[PDB]
Amino acid sequence: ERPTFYRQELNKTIWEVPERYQNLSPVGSGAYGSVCAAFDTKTGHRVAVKKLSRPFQSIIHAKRTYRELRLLKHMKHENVIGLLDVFTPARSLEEFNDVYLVTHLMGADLNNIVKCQKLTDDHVQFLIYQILRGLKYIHSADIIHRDLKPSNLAVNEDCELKILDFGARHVATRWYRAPEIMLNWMHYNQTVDIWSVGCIMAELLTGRTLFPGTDHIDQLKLILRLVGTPGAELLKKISSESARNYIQSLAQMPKMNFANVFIGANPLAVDLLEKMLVLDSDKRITAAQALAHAYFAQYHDPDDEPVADPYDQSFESRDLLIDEWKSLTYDEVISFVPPPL
Ligand SMILES: CCOCn1oc(=O)c(-c2ccc(F)cc2)c1-c1ccnc(Oc2ccccc2O)n1
Repeated sequence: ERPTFYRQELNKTIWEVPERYQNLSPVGSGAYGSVCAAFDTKTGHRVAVKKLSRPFQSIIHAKRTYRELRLLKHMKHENVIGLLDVFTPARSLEEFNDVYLVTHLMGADLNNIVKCQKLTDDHVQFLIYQILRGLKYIHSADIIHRDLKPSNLAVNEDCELKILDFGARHVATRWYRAPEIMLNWMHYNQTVDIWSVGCIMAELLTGRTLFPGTDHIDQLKLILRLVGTPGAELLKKISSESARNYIQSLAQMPKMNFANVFIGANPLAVDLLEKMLVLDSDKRITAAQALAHAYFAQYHDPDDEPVADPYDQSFESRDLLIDEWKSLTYDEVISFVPPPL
Protein backbone atom coordinates (compact mmCIF):
# COMPACT_ATOMS: atom_id res chain seq x y z
CA GLU A 1 0.00 0.00 0.00
CA ARG A 2 0.89 3.69 -0.42
CA PRO A 3 -1.58 6.35 0.82
CA THR A 4 -2.85 9.42 -1.10
CA PHE A 5 -2.09 12.91 0.11
CA TYR A 6 -3.61 16.40 0.12
CA ARG A 7 -1.86 19.70 0.59
CA GLN A 8 -3.10 22.74 2.52
CA GLU A 9 -1.59 25.83 4.11
CA LEU A 10 -1.81 25.94 7.87
CA ASN A 11 -0.47 29.46 7.93
CA LYS A 12 1.72 30.15 6.51
CA THR A 13 3.13 26.66 6.16
CA ILE A 14 2.17 23.91 3.72
CA TRP A 15 1.18 20.42 4.95
CA GLU A 16 1.31 17.20 2.89
CA VAL A 17 -0.34 14.30 4.73
CA PRO A 18 -2.27 11.08 4.09
CA GLU A 19 -6.06 11.50 3.88
CA ARG A 20 -6.13 9.33 7.04
CA TYR A 21 -5.79 12.48 9.17
CA GLN A 22 -8.30 15.32 8.98
CA ASN A 23 -9.12 18.67 10.60
CA LEU A 24 -5.50 19.78 10.72
CA SER A 25 -5.36 22.47 13.34
CA PRO A 26 -2.16 24.31 14.25
CA VAL A 27 -1.17 23.99 17.88
CA GLY A 28 2.33 25.48 17.92
CA SER A 29 5.69 25.88 16.18
CA GLY A 30 9.35 26.35 17.02
CA ALA A 31 12.45 26.74 14.81
CA TYR A 32 12.63 23.05 14.11
CA GLY A 33 9.00 22.34 13.42
CA SER A 34 5.28 22.89 13.46
CA VAL A 35 2.59 20.85 15.10
CA CYS A 36 -1.08 20.41 14.27
CA ALA A 37 -3.80 18.63 16.16
CA ALA A 38 -5.78 16.18 14.09
CA PHE A 39 -8.10 13.20 13.87
CA ASP A 40 -6.91 9.75 12.86
CA THR A 41 -9.85 8.40 10.89
CA LYS A 42 -8.42 4.90 10.94
CA THR A 43 -8.49 4.39 14.72
CA GLY A 44 -10.87 7.27 15.36
CA HIS A 45 -8.27 9.10 17.43
CA ARG A 46 -6.97 12.59 17.99
CA VAL A 47 -3.29 12.88 17.19
CA ALA A 48 -0.47 15.38 17.09
CA VAL A 49 1.22 15.80 13.68
CA LYS A 50 4.63 17.45 13.66
CA LYS A 51 6.09 18.73 10.39
CA LEU A 52 9.86 19.11 10.77
CA SER A 53 10.95 22.56 9.60
CA ARG A 54 13.85 21.89 7.17
CA PRO A 55 15.13 18.49 8.22
CA PHE A 56 18.17 18.52 5.97
CA GLN A 57 19.04 22.20 5.70
CA SER A 58 22.47 21.50 7.13
CA ILE A 59 24.61 18.75 8.61
CA ILE A 60 23.48 19.93 12.02
CA HIS A 61 19.89 19.86 10.83
CA ALA A 62 20.38 16.50 9.09
CA LYS A 63 21.79 14.60 12.11
CA ARG A 64 19.06 15.96 14.43
CA THR A 65 16.17 14.84 12.22
CA TYR A 66 17.88 11.47 12.36
CA ARG A 67 18.45 11.68 16.12
CA GLU A 68 14.81 12.55 16.60
CA LEU A 69 13.39 9.86 14.30
CA ARG A 70 15.69 7.29 15.89
CA LEU A 71 14.75 8.08 19.50
CA LEU A 72 11.02 8.37 18.80
CA LYS A 73 11.12 5.02 17.01
CA HIS A 74 12.71 3.55 20.10
CA MET A 75 10.44 4.99 22.73
CA LYS A 76 7.71 2.60 23.84
CA HIS A 77 6.49 3.61 27.29
CA GLU A 78 3.25 5.19 28.47
CA ASN A 79 5.16 8.05 30.11
CA VAL A 80 7.23 8.79 27.07
CA ILE A 81 6.25 10.22 23.71
CA GLY A 82 6.51 7.64 20.90
CA LEU A 83 5.41 7.34 17.24
CA LEU A 84 2.02 6.22 16.00
CA ASP A 85 3.14 7.06 12.45
CA VAL A 86 5.94 8.63 10.41
CA PHE A 87 5.57 9.66 6.75
CA THR A 88 6.81 11.73 3.80
CA PRO A 89 4.97 12.70 0.59
CA ALA A 90 8.06 12.08 -1.55
CA ARG A 91 8.18 8.87 -3.54
CA SER A 92 11.95 8.43 -3.81
CA LEU A 93 15.10 9.33 -1.88
CA GLU A 94 15.62 11.86 -4.69
CA GLU A 95 12.69 14.06 -3.65
CA PHE A 96 12.90 13.36 0.08
CA ASN A 97 12.84 16.64 1.98
CA ASP A 98 9.89 16.56 4.32
CA VAL A 99 9.34 14.42 7.43
CA TYR A 100 6.13 14.06 9.45
CA LEU A 101 5.79 12.47 12.88
CA VAL A 102 2.59 11.17 14.48
CA THR A 103 1.80 10.52 18.15
CA HIS A 104 -1.14 10.62 20.62
CA LEU A 105 -2.30 14.20 20.97
CA MET A 106 -2.03 15.27 24.59
CA GLY A 107 -3.09 18.83 23.94
CA ALA A 108 -1.24 20.75 26.64
CA ASP A 109 1.94 20.94 28.71
CA LEU A 110 2.47 20.95 32.50
CA ASN A 111 2.45 24.73 32.52
CA ASN A 112 -0.64 24.82 30.35
CA ILE A 113 -2.41 22.48 32.77
CA VAL A 114 -1.14 23.84 36.09
CA LYS A 115 -1.69 27.63 36.19
CA CYS A 116 -2.79 29.39 38.48
CA GLN A 117 -0.77 27.03 40.65
CA LYS A 118 -0.38 24.99 43.81
CA LEU A 119 -2.19 21.64 43.65
CA THR A 120 -2.95 19.00 46.30
CA ASP A 121 -0.05 16.86 47.52
CA ASP A 122 -1.98 14.11 45.71
CA HIS A 123 -1.69 15.53 42.22
CA VAL A 124 1.95 16.42 42.68
CA GLN A 125 2.66 12.88 43.78
CA PHE A 126 1.02 11.54 40.64
CA LEU A 127 2.58 13.97 38.16
CA ILE A 128 6.11 13.43 39.53
CA TYR A 129 5.60 9.68 39.69
CA GLN A 130 4.81 9.62 36.01
CA ILE A 131 7.86 11.70 35.31
CA LEU A 132 10.16 9.45 37.36
CA ARG A 133 8.53 6.44 35.74
CA GLY A 134 9.17 7.63 32.17
CA LEU A 135 12.63 8.80 33.19
CA LYS A 136 13.42 5.37 34.59
CA TYR A 137 12.83 3.91 31.15
CA ILE A 138 14.79 6.56 29.25
CA HIS A 139 17.84 6.43 31.52
CA SER A 140 17.72 2.60 31.29
CA ALA A 141 18.37 3.11 27.59
CA ASP A 142 21.52 5.11 28.37
CA ILE A 143 19.87 8.34 27.33
CA ILE A 144 20.12 11.70 29.17
CA HIS A 145 17.23 14.14 28.76
CA ARG A 146 19.23 17.28 29.63
CA ASP A 147 16.29 19.51 28.60
CA LEU A 148 13.72 18.47 31.16
CA LYS A 149 11.27 21.31 31.83
CA PRO A 150 7.51 21.94 32.02
CA SER A 151 7.18 22.65 28.31
CA ASN A 152 8.89 19.32 27.69
CA LEU A 153 6.10 17.43 29.51
CA ALA A 154 2.88 16.70 27.57
CA VAL A 155 -0.19 16.35 29.84
CA ASN A 156 -3.83 15.65 28.88
CA GLU A 157 -6.94 16.66 30.91
CA ASP A 158 -6.86 13.24 32.63
CA CYS A 159 -3.55 14.47 34.14
CA GLU A 160 -1.64 11.72 32.34
CA LEU A 161 1.92 12.77 31.54
CA LYS A 162 4.43 12.00 28.79
CA ILE A 163 8.02 13.10 28.53
CA LEU A 164 8.93 14.53 25.19
CA ASP A 165 12.56 14.32 24.21
CA PHE A 166 12.41 16.96 21.42
CA GLY A 167 10.03 19.23 21.14
CA ALA A 168 8.67 25.97 24.63
CA ARG A 169 5.89 28.33 24.94
CA HIS A 170 3.33 30.16 23.18
CA VAL A 171 9.49 27.71 31.34
CA ALA A 172 12.98 29.20 30.92
CA THR A 173 15.39 26.31 30.46
CA ARG A 174 18.20 27.50 32.77
CA TRP A 175 15.72 27.48 35.67
CA TYR A 176 15.58 23.69 35.50
CA ARG A 177 19.26 23.12 34.64
CA ALA A 178 21.61 21.15 36.85
CA PRO A 179 24.33 23.45 38.17
CA GLU A 180 27.05 21.12 36.78
CA ILE A 181 25.74 21.78 33.25
CA MET A 182 25.97 25.55 33.74
CA LEU A 183 29.68 25.22 34.45
CA ASN A 184 30.88 23.39 31.32
CA TRP A 185 31.09 20.18 33.33
CA MET A 186 31.44 17.14 32.84
CA HIS A 187 31.69 13.40 32.59
CA TYR A 188 28.51 14.17 34.45
CA ASN A 189 25.43 12.05 34.38
CA GLN A 190 21.84 11.04 34.09
CA THR A 191 21.15 12.69 37.44
CA VAL A 192 21.14 16.10 35.76
CA ASP A 193 17.58 15.16 34.75
CA ILE A 194 16.98 14.48 38.48
CA TRP A 195 17.86 18.14 39.31
CA SER A 196 15.16 19.39 36.91
CA VAL A 197 12.61 16.93 38.29
CA GLY A 198 13.35 18.40 41.71
CA CYS A 199 12.95 21.93 40.29
CA ILE A 200 9.58 21.09 38.74
CA MET A 201 8.42 19.42 41.93
CA ALA A 202 9.34 22.44 44.03
CA GLU A 203 7.25 24.74 41.84
CA LEU A 204 4.22 22.40 41.88
CA LEU A 205 4.16 22.11 45.68
CA THR A 206 4.97 25.80 45.92
CA GLY A 207 3.28 27.59 43.03
CA ARG A 208 6.49 29.33 42.19
CA THR A 209 9.67 28.73 40.29
CA LEU A 210 12.42 27.58 42.66
CA PHE A 211 15.37 29.08 40.81
CA PRO A 212 14.33 31.82 38.42
CA GLY A 213 17.80 33.13 37.63
CA THR A 214 18.20 36.03 35.16
CA ASP A 215 21.34 34.47 33.71
CA HIS A 216 23.78 31.69 34.44
CA ILE A 217 25.54 33.82 37.02
CA ASP A 218 22.35 34.71 38.94
CA GLN A 219 21.06 31.20 38.48
CA LEU A 220 23.99 29.70 40.38
CA LYS A 221 23.65 32.36 43.10
CA LEU A 222 20.08 31.28 43.77
CA ILE A 223 21.01 27.65 43.63
CA LEU A 224 23.88 28.13 46.07
CA ARG A 225 21.76 30.09 48.52
CA LEU A 226 19.38 27.18 48.81
CA VAL A 227 21.72 24.19 48.66
CA GLY A 228 24.76 26.08 50.02
CA THR A 229 28.36 26.50 48.85
CA PRO A 230 30.04 23.21 47.92
CA GLY A 231 31.76 20.80 50.26
CA ALA A 232 35.55 20.81 50.03
CA GLU A 233 35.13 17.28 48.67
CA LEU A 234 32.96 18.41 45.75
CA LEU A 235 35.51 21.16 45.36
CA LYS A 236 38.23 18.63 44.80
CA LYS A 237 36.22 17.06 42.04
CA ILE A 238 36.26 20.34 40.18
CA SER A 239 39.06 20.59 37.64
CA SER A 240 37.72 23.72 36.03
CA GLU A 241 39.75 26.50 37.65
CA SER A 242 37.34 29.20 36.49
CA ALA A 243 34.45 27.07 37.79
CA ARG A 244 36.17 26.62 41.12
CA ASN A 245 36.72 30.31 41.51
CA TYR A 246 33.18 31.47 40.63
CA ILE A 247 31.98 29.11 43.31
CA GLN A 248 34.81 29.71 45.79
CA SER A 249 33.98 33.40 45.27
CA LEU A 250 30.52 33.83 46.71
CA ALA A 251 28.82 34.44 50.00
CA GLN A 252 29.77 31.25 51.84
CA MET A 253 26.21 30.01 51.40
CA PRO A 254 24.83 28.01 54.30
CA LYS A 255 22.58 25.06 53.47
CA MET A 256 19.05 26.35 54.07
CA ASN A 257 16.39 24.59 56.10
CA PHE A 258 14.30 22.73 53.56
CA ALA A 259 11.60 22.29 56.16
CA ASN A 260 11.35 26.05 56.45
CA VAL A 261 11.54 26.72 52.70
CA PHE A 262 9.34 23.81 51.75
CA ILE A 263 6.60 24.87 52.59
CA GLY A 264 4.10 23.41 55.03
CA ALA A 265 3.93 20.48 52.64
CA ASN A 266 4.30 16.75 53.01
CA PRO A 267 7.54 16.08 54.92
CA LEU A 268 8.03 13.11 52.59
CA ALA A 269 7.95 15.46 49.60
CA VAL A 270 10.60 17.62 51.24
CA ASP A 271 12.83 14.74 52.25
CA LEU A 272 12.65 13.55 48.61
CA LEU A 273 13.45 17.03 47.32
CA GLU A 274 16.34 17.07 49.77
CA LYS A 275 17.60 14.00 47.99
CA MET A 276 17.09 15.37 44.48
CA LEU A 277 18.53 18.82 44.91
CA VAL A 278 22.13 17.88 45.84
CA LEU A 279 25.11 19.81 44.49
CA ASP A 280 26.96 16.56 43.78
CA SER A 281 25.51 14.51 40.91
CA ASP A 282 27.47 11.69 42.44
CA LYS A 283 25.19 11.89 45.44
CA ARG A 284 21.85 12.74 43.77
CA ILE A 285 19.20 10.01 43.99
CA THR A 286 18.34 8.10 40.81
CA ALA A 287 15.08 7.71 38.86
CA ALA A 288 14.67 4.15 40.03
CA GLN A 289 15.75 4.89 43.60
CA ALA A 290 13.42 7.89 43.64
CA LEU A 291 10.52 5.67 42.57
CA ALA A 292 10.97 3.25 45.55
CA HIS A 293 10.66 6.14 48.04
CA ALA A 294 7.96 6.65 50.68
CA TYR A 295 6.44 9.73 48.97
CA PHE A 296 5.10 7.53 46.13
CA ALA A 297 3.86 4.68 48.32
CA GLN A 298 0.40 4.61 46.73
CA TYR A 299 1.60 4.80 43.12
CA HIS A 300 4.90 2.90 43.26
CA ASP A 301 4.72 -0.64 41.84
CA PRO A 302 8.09 -2.26 41.10
CA ASP A 303 6.72 -4.75 38.58
CA ASP A 304 5.08 -2.03 36.52
CA GLU A 305 8.14 0.22 36.05
CA PRO A 306 9.76 -1.21 32.97
CA VAL A 307 13.18 -0.34 31.64
CA ALA A 308 14.11 0.02 28.00
CA ASP A 309 15.62 -2.13 25.32
CA PRO A 310 19.20 -1.08 24.63
CA TYR A 311 19.48 1.79 22.17
CA ASP A 312 22.37 2.21 19.74
CA GLN A 313 23.43 5.86 19.61
CA SER A 314 26.87 5.11 18.18
CA PHE A 315 25.75 7.41 15.35
CA GLU A 316 26.25 10.35 17.69
CA SER A 317 29.99 10.02 17.34
CA ARG A 318 30.01 9.96 13.57
CA ASP A 319 30.42 12.94 11.24
CA LEU A 320 28.66 12.14 7.96
CA LEU A 321 27.59 14.39 5.10
CA ILE A 322 24.06 15.74 4.64
CA ASP A 323 23.24 13.11 2.06
CA GLU A 324 24.26 10.26 4.34
CA TRP A 325 22.22 11.60 7.26
CA LYS A 326 19.41 12.16 4.82
CA SER A 327 19.36 8.64 3.38
CA LEU A 328 19.84 7.26 6.88
CA THR A 329 16.66 9.06 7.91
CA TYR A 330 14.78 8.00 4.83
CA ASP A 331 15.73 4.36 5.48
CA GLU A 332 14.15 4.67 8.95
CA VAL A 333 11.13 6.31 7.47
CA ILE A 334 10.86 3.38 5.09
CA SER A 335 11.42 0.74 7.72
CA PHE A 336 9.03 2.14 10.37
CA VAL A 337 6.40 -0.31 11.61
CA PRO A 338 3.32 0.97 13.39
CA PRO A 339 2.17 0.19 16.92
CA PRO A 340 -0.57 -2.31 17.75
CA LEU A 341 -3.98 -0.78 18.49
C1 LIG B 1 3.11 22.55 20.57
C2 LIG B 1 3.57 22.37 22.01
O1 LIG B 1 4.14 21.08 22.14
C3 LIG B 1 4.12 20.25 20.99
N1 LIG B 1 4.82 19.00 21.29
O2 LIG B 1 6.22 19.02 20.75
C4 LIG B 1 6.40 18.03 19.86
O3 LIG B 1 7.36 17.80 19.20
C5 LIG B 1 5.12 17.29 19.75
C6 LIG B 1 5.08 16.12 18.87
C7 LIG B 1 4.04 15.89 17.98
C8 LIG B 1 4.11 14.80 17.11
C9 LIG B 1 5.12 13.87 17.30
F1 LIG B 1 5.19 12.78 16.52
C10 LIG B 1 6.13 14.05 18.23
C11 LIG B 1 6.12 15.19 19.01
C12 LIG B 1 4.23 17.82 20.60
C13 LIG B 1 2.99 17.23 21.09
C14 LIG B 1 2.84 15.87 21.26
C15 LIG B 1 1.62 15.39 21.72
N2 LIG B 1 0.60 16.21 21.99
C16 LIG B 1 0.72 17.58 21.86
O4 LIG B 1 -0.32 18.38 22.22
C17 LIG B 1 -0.06 19.66 22.71
C18 LIG B 1 -0.67 20.74 22.11
C19 LIG B 1 -0.43 22.03 22.57
C20 LIG B 1 0.43 22.23 23.64
C21 LIG B 1 1.06 21.16 24.24
C22 LIG B 1 0.80 19.87 23.80
O5 LIG B 1 1.43 18.81 24.42
N3 LIG B 1 1.96 18.02 21.41
